[PDB]
Amino acid sequence: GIRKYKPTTPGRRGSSVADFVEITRSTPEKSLVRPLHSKGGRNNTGRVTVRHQGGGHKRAYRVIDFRRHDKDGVPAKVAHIEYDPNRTARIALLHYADGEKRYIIAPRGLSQGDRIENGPGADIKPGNNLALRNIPVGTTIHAIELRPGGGAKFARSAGASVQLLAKEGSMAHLRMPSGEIRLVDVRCRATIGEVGNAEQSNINWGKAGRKRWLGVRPTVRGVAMNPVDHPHGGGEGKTSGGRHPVSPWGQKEGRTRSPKKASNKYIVRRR
Amino acid sequence: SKRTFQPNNRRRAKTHGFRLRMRTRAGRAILATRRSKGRARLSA
RNA sequence: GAGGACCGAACCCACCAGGGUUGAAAACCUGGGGGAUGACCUGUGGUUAGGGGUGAAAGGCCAAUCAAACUCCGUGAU
RNA sequence: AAACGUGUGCGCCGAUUGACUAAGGGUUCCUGGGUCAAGCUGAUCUGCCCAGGGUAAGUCGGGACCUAAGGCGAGGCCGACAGGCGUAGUCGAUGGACAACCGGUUGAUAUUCCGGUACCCGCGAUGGGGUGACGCAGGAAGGUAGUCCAGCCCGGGCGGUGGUUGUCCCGGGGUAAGGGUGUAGGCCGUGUGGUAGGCAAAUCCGUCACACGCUGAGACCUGAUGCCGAGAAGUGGAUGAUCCUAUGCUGUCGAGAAAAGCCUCUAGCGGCCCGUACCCUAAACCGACUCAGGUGGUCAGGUAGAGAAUACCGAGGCGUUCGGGUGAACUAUGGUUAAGGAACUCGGCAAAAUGCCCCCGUAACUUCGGGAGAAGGGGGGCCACUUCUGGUGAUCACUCUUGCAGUGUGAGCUGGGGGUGGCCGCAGAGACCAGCGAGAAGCGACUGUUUACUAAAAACACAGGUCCGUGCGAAGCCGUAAGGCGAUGUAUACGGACUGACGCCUGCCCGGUGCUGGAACGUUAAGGGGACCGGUUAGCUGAGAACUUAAGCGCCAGUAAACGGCUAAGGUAGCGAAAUUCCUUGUCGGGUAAGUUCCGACCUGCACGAAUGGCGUAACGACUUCUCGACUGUCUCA
RNA sequence: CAGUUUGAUAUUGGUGUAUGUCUAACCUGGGUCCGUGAUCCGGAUCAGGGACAGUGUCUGAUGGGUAGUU
Repeated sequence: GIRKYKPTTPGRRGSSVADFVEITRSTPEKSLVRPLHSKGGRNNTGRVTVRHQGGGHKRAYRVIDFRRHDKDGVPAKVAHIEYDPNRTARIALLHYADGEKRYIIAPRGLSQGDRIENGPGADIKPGNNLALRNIPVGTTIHAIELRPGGGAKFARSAGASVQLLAKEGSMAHLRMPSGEIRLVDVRCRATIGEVGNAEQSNINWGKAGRKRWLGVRPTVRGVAMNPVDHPHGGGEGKTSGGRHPVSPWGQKEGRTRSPKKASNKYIVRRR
Repeated sequence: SKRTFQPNNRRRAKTHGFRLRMRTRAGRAILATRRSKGRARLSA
């Protein structure tokens, strides 16, 4: 859920924070953690290519199994629900009956102790993973593969949900979270249920520092800059830019999807 | 206040050192054009 | 017993006044002054290079130099 | 011989003018000699000149051990050349692992030499598993270092002047690493069987069913018949850490390195190199200087005090680096001023005043947190008596589980609180230190950042809002490309644009420009085509029309929290002489003896207006403006 | 002028009625295996896409993003 902070300092007033009632352990599984250092928005040449990033709290990366293809017929129990700094949705630790441990995104309604199984024989319950050919039409799914064995790509953030609309031959119709309707091969795997932690989007950070912890640096408006820096800059007093709005590099507002891009033939209806 | 030269031998051998001059061909010309001019200390 | 919480030394800073102004100092001194558990200060090691970097944005900073650094060359420019 | 040495005295620093270390410097360190060059004077002296000498490591820091950010990079990819990126690997501490302490000595070195006592190095993987392995904040408890006191212990003294054989005065009352022990505290289920997983295996790890000790501050002994000590004593009590137990415990969201090493599982007599002098809040480093500046880290005593503030002192150091006089004007840093109290001035600029602990009391307004330390008022010294109350813990007994226990008992020591009376002064927070307060308006919600070196702000940022783009080899961005960031992310995510907490709201216009979508039809390049007309004497060859075609444009719809305006539509809500109003010192009311400023209204809005947001808003502000109280040399007027 | 973008043409093939289909050029930042201790690279092999896309030459449009100057 969400906990609203008592207004007791100018900064804290009007803010809120996740209540963390879901998590059962506060420490990660040692074998499944990997090092992770912030990049700061700079590529291999050292130049900033993505603006407004860097300075966040130190993090460690949890190895998540977005494929879930090699445990067909092996049951598992949800040992814990844990916090993940790398993504909005929580992560659930699975103890497979064969002795191996893995993480998955936390679907809504998955609770500690629940049994979940993969493979074509798994029941249609939150957490189970199946090939799209085995999921009934009209089911809500998440963490959908793009190519057979390519790993989950779609519907991975908090509260994301995909509705399976139809199955036609070797292709399946999916209503993406953005509302786009897209064709996907019927051999791709997907997980039943929608991703949990749906209240995440209601969090009010409250103060500038709380974003800085997340690594979001200040964003400077163009109309405050000088003409050398940004097209909108300049002018005496406040101006709206004096020209049709553009990105700092002069590109106008407009659709930027490549019109010749191959994937077009998989797109039934755009958002 | 704080002036613009805080000496550090380590950081002055990793920036102007002879090993660094021999790494970029543009830097080996600097070394050669100092040998021809006759300087004593050939690289920092 | 939380807090970009309060008062206040170290530390960081530079709002006011006087002095200094061929100065003790190519930016400081004296008395007040702001922050002082955080978007904080700092050491060491890395890294971004010139129509380029970086910039909580002043055309600011990039070796006392920046509306385009410095050095050599065209060059005894015009 | 003012400055060099010795002695005496006086003053200064003492969270440092003391003692160390890294960086940096590179012989400035010690001895002897010198006073030509240098020293802002002087010199017999020197961080100067000359000669000679001085730095001792199996255990300290680093290498021969590990790796992070990052660098280089065999093959390799990409790139006209130059060259860019990068795999295996290999480097890279500011981190991890790893064995010594005390005392003495020289002119110059000491955890390095010397003395004593210590410690470490000389079946099983490189593959699997465990561990290593980790944030921030907070309190309490137990200890120690240190410090203080003593009527006690040891050594001295009987006071140049009234008195000092006495609970009188002065000085000292220590001892490390290692070993033995295993306390306070903290942590932890054991075993049998099966076992899809851990690249092969595994008796190890993980998972399932079943049945049911480890670490650890400190105290004590040893180290110590030694060393140290004013060659004696070398005890007891109180106080007490920012240090240890503690990588502990509790809370919490922003969710907090890797590898080596160690353990485990299977597969199968020697101890090397560099540093070791000296300076290091500075006269040896960075500032051209023996420069009022800057320079990371460690040590951190007494009294008063909450304190590392502040005053005087300790350990220890400094008084050398131009002096001696002299009541001129004047300048600067301090000090005090009668009566008045902002009359000064652009402006209360500066100064003055308040300032501490305890107790009483505290408004409008409000987002219910706040405003608030609002405002305002009271007590404060010393002596005696009296009263209550923590901590510690010998002795006295009792108990056990018989100990480094326990439970009663309370000596001595030492905090803290409350009454009654008395005494002194002008003054009891007596020195140093140590908030001025109130009312109103403007802008910005707030804390923050900014023009290094004239602007700290109403500017930027911000949390919140909307719109636009992006279906993942995403969009966007660096690059010619590869390759990267975005992201080890996936529409509740990422990027771009404007507005800027919160509250009530955000009106009309799609004619222009831009953006989104549709393209019947018109126009249109290359390319295809080669009509027909020429040159030459069918062939070669020159120019070459009709026709064929895409985007784009003309065209049709939508779009304004798109750029924009208020015939396309003509400014709604709200506000209004305003950060906007020229005329203007608009008019009226309030404030003053007097108000071009200010506050509340009017509306003739030169030239307000709804996300280049409109109107308000509690709190906040080294921001701007006006007013009042306290206070003062700002002023009469010096 | 860079950039974005349109068409022709080469890489570029079979077959059917401007538009289908096929696989063999070509593309996979899809899976698995080897060089091999290896997220680069290459070679296999399955899984797809597919004569499209990418790239070379020619060509129309847009082009203050940049550059030279009046």
